[PDB]
Amino acid sequence: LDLIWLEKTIPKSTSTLHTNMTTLTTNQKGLIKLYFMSFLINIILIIILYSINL
Amino acid sequence: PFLDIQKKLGISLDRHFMFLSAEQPYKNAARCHAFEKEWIECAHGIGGTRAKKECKIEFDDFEECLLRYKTMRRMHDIKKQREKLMKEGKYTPPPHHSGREEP
Amino acid sequence: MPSTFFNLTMAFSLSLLGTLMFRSHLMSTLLCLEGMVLSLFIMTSVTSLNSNSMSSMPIPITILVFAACEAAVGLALLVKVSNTYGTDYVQNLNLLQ
Amino acid sequence: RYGLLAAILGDKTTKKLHEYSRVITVDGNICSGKNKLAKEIAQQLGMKHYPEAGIQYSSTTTGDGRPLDIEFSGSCSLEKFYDDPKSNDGNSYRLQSWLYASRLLQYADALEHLLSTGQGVVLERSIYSDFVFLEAMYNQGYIRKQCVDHYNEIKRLTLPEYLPPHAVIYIDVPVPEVQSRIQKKGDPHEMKVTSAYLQDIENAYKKTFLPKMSEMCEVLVYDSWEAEDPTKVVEDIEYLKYNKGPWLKQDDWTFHYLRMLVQDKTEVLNYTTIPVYLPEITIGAHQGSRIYNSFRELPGRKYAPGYNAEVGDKWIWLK
Amino acid sequence: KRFFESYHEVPDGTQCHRKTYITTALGGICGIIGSAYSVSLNPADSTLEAVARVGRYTFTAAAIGAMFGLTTCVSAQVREKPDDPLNYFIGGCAGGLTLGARTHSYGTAAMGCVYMGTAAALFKIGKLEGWELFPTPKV
Amino acid sequence: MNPITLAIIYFTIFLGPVITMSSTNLMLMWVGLEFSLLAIIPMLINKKNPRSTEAATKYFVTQATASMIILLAIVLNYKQLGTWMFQQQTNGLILNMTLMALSMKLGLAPFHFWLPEVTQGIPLHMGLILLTWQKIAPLSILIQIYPLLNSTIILMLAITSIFMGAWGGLNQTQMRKIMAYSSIAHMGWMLAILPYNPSLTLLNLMIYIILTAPMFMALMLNNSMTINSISLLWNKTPAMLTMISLMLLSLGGLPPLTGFLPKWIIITELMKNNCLIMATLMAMMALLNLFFYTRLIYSTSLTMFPTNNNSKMMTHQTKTKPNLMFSTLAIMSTMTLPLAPQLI
Amino acid sequence: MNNYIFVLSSLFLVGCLGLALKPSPIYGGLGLIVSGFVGCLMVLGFGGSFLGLMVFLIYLGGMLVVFGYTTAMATEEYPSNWLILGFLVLGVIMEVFLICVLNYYDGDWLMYEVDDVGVMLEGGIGVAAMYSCATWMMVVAGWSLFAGIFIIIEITR
Amino acid sequence: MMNGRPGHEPLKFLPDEARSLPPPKLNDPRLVYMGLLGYCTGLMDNMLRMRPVMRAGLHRQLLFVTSFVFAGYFYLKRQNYLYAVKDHDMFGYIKLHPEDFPEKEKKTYAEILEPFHPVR
Ligand SMILES: CCCCCCCCCCCCCCCCCC(=O)OC[C@H](COP(=O)(O)OCCN)OC(=O)CCCCCCCCCCCCCCCCC
Ligand SMILES: Nc1ncnc2c1ncn2[C@@H]1O[C@H](COP(=O)(O)OP(=O)(O)O)[C@@H](O)[C@H]1O
Repeated sequence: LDLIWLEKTIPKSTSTLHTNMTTLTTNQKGLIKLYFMSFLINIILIIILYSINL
Repeated sequence: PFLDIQKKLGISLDRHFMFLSAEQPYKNAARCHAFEKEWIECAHGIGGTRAKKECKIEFDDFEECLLRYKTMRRMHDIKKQREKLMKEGKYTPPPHHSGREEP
Repeated sequence: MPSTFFNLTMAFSLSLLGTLMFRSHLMSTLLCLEGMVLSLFIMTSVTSLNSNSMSSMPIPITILVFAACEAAVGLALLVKVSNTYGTDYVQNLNLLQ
Repeated sequence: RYGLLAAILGDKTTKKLHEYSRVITVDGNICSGKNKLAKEIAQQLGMKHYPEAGIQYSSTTTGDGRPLDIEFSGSCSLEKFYDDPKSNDGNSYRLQSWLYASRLLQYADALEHLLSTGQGVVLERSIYSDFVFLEAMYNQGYIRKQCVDHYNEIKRLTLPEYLPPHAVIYIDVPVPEVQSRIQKKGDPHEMKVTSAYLQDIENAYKKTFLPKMSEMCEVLVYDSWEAEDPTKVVEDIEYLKYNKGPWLKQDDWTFHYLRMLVQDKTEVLNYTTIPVYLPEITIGAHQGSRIYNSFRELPGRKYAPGYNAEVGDKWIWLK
Repeated sequence: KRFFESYHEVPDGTQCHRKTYITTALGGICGIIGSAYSVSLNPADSTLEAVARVGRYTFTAAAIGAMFGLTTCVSAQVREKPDDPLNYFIGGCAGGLTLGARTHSYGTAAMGCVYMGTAAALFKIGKLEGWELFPTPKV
Repeated sequence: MNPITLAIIYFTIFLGPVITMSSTNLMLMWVGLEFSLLAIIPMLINKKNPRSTEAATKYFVTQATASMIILLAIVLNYKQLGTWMFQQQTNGLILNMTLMALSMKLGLAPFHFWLPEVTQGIPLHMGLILLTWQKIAPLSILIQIYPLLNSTIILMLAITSIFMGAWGGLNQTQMRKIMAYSSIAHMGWMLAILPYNPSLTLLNLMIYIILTAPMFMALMLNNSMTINSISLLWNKTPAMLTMISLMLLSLGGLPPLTGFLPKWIIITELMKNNCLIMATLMAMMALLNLFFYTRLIYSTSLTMFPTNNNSKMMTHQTKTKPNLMFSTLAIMSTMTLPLAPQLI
Repeated sequence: MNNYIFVLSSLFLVGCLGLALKPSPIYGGLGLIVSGFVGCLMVLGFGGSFLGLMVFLIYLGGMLVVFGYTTAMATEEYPSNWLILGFLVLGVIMEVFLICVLNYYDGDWLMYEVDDVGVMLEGGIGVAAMYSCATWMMVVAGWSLFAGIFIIIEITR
Repeated sequence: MMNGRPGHEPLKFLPDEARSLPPPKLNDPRLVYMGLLGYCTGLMDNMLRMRPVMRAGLHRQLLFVTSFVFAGYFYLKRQNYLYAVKDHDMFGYIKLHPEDFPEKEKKTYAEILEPFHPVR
């Protein structure tokens, strides 16, 4: 319960949750086309966020 | 604005021409000059939060001088139904359409 | 203008969709970018003209003068790129990863 | 100080250059008599003759100028280089890396004198002619492949910024000659230099260095006999035409930035300290901290020049 | 939009069908958006491969949506308690588990259960206590 | 650079934000934005290294399309109100465009991809200008129009930025990009309070400027774009190790230092306005930012990384000094907290 | 004619559609050049002679030419315009369908209002206001051009 | 916020109305802090530039301790005004719109009956 279970649950898990989240968000091609379309997606969603909450 | 170096210096390089009722060249009055005045001498001394509810008559009108959409609408209706009356052969353009005209 | 200002506006959005999705040559973006400035110039001139707002005609042109230089800078970057990579192709622009 | 302000108001390297003002290096084998030719060429055109770069050349350069203790100067021994080749501690690579840093300081000090005074500079061997020692060392068991890569990386990062030698006077004396020349000035260490290593030095001179700088700069080679005759060699230098080379485009507004670089020694060798951790180069934190606390405590060094009272500086309370 | 809102209008634990449908849609919508960002950046190799990823993300998200909706609604009826935040936690608990499965990982199910459920529970509390999100400036 | 050109450019890079701020006719605000775009591009490619041309060509396209979108908003307004400036009546979509566009020029949230990459290919110096004297302009335009913008979007871009900035930073090891990521984050807090109390945006900016400007002139004193490079700070220049430590922990919100005030009063203002949902999540991941700040602390100060023998050579030579600004902006930044009441 | 404008507007969208599908960059040159022609005419429909000829004079042959100019000098290495034409034709028709949607629900208001008895009414008197009562737009445009000469030489070097 | 107030001085530092407020005592702890804040800046500079920390730039030390302090009096003089405007503004409104800020009667505890939770 000390060491592994109380270190894998609270202290270590929070370590992993983030580590993994940075790995996906920061693995970027660096190509402009990809990045830009993401700008496209954003414009679309924000257009909607206004639209539906008109 | 963020840094009013203009009012302070007294210069007016950017304010003289912000609205349609500003001085137009050769005093050729703009369109909707009958309203924007009425809608900005109203909202002067009254902040926006209260230039948005009580001074709504003058914007609802100025929103119609310019856009002029209610007119478009009314007229369009007149057009459509007139089509229906012509459809029932009820209506025909008066000689006004083809008649002696004023000077 | 009620529907003649919707064509121009959608022209700007169709030009918007263009600049945002690249494909090979960079020139096509720049060129597209310019398609917007034309649509903005046309719309600004159109409303100024039917509002008889002559005090504002200066703007339709200021828009073009600043847009022209803007494009000048854009093309010099483009020439700089096909001097360093022999092509304007965007894929090449992936060193900053 | 030298800066745009000074440059804006005169202080242009353009107005301070003359025919005799060039960067001339003379490179040879371990004993090419280049030391002698150098002094003379210098005496001929009044060129400031810079001595070959040394372990403590930087210490002579900075502050008091008294020679530093070996560990303060990076713990490099040319002496140990020779008696213990392929040493476990790698003193030979550390010797070479410090040597490259020393000539980087010397070349930069030379360029600063050239653009400020206007006088030319003879620098003997240069950063441009340092690689031959490493090429021969890797050809031998002296240095391993990565060690080579680390030097090449430092060379690629720092050498391109500095303008090339105008001309590169060169001497040649076949390996037998140098070995014999070694015997004349006897030194146990210098003496035990495997010929093949001397073979590799000159080779890297002839095969790679000599042609490489021949396009960018005026390479004039002089056999030993032409040498020992500074007059003739000097004559030939005064004869060559300084045309081909990157120096042609150095307008005043371009020199200013180069000057401001050499004017800043801390930058000249900024990339010489790049954090690439090859084992020989690494100070190590505990040893490095001690060497620092000890180098920084030497009189006149504990505070910036002009502010340390030990050596007799005064007016500190108003500086 | 009058649609999604409906979820809240009828008392919780009642009309689970509509709850599950609405919850499934939201998840699915998020799936599409998520896949989109996932395809725009970190693109695929072939159009089909990416269409698949859209599907994968959409379904997984739709699933987490469904089980959340279903579990919370049912947990309510069975427990005969419509405003017990725990309901939602059980639901979020389940939702995480679906995510865990679709990712084939017990561990994810762990974090998924706790983190996801907690979040959903907080939503219930939020609604119960009238917490305001993205509020207008009233200073 | 022919010193004349240097003047023209620098004047434009400086007339650019100033026209934006001073004018009220939006058009004149747009060209202020346009001049900043034109002036910055020449400096960005000064080395003209292959990385640089990439940087500028991205910065320019991202900046240009956003500039065109901002102009479209002004053009649309002109037809919904004859005025050349946003008013209470402005159609909501008109303002949202301006938020997205201006959030691209400032690089907030889902448009945060260009900044980290341009911050990576430009020099440390031009990095500062690209991060701090180019944020003043767009923010001015937003702060002026705050009464009218949407509380929902701003908050979403705010929260997103905080997260993206934090998460991005954790992985990065290049300093230029660690700073780019921090700026995204701080920029997020700033835009969170804009709808509620613009005056605090101007504090969360100045403090960011008084924190980042010393931090970068520190990175360049030794021109280290690597943490490994900044870690050998102890050998190259030992004194800056103390303040580099406090300024970076100040950039994150730790309580004794000046950096807490911006986060503290933004949280106080958001709770005053009832966003105790939003404020809480922001503060929490704000704590992620300090983790990567302290990881750098570890490498540079609390632990001494091994150095290179060739470094002893750089010690010998007199170190060109750091400008005075470093000190005055390091202290006013690391410890002004006892004087917070008058700052706000 | 009738809907003298809507038609043109439609052509403007069509041209920009082309540019959006990134036709080959010198096939895209025309795309702008031709819409630029279209927009030149449009403004000339609302009485904007000067502003209209100003574009035709500046964006048309000045900006756009120079564009293709560089378009050939650089980036002339091109291997699908037909494929583009496919989408162009379909999208064009889709554009029509969208309008057909307005047919389902929702020109007498083109020129809008004018001052019929007048002189000093012509557009183009306004643009000259850069010198009288709007002399700040003129100065900032001038600074941009002066900046451009210095900036580009610095970009090009 | 406070901008847009009637009479606002569009670009002025501290309107003369701030004359009415008391001047900041030169030894106000804050100005004294700014002084120390300054001395430290000076000392820090000496340190980063590798000079005897305290015994050097005794002229600069003065410029610093005396620049920061100078700045303080004139800043605090203003921030003090800004806060003072805030009350003028706040208190006034409480009155001009009295009904919205009504005086309340608080029943003596005798009357009020807060419930008692026993600890036991
Ligand atoms: C609010 C309180 C917050 C916490 C206050 C206490 C902690 C302050 C922050 C410390 C952060 C850095 C910690 C690690 C620093 C490591 C420094 C080091 O390793 O030593 C080398 C360094 C430089 O050496 P150098 O000065 O060049 O040597 C001269 C030789 N003749 O040696 C030096 O740099 C020496 C000079 C360091 C600067 C002086 C620090 C003294 C301690 C400051 C205490 C402030 C107390 C404030 C109390 C507030 C109460 C409200
Ligand atoms: N980069 C280097 N690496 C190793 N040894 C070097 C390097 N540069 C110079 N040396 C050594 O310095 C010694 C003295 O060179 P030099 O001054 O030419 O000899 P002399 O003074 O007899 O003419 C040579 O034996 C040579 O091996």
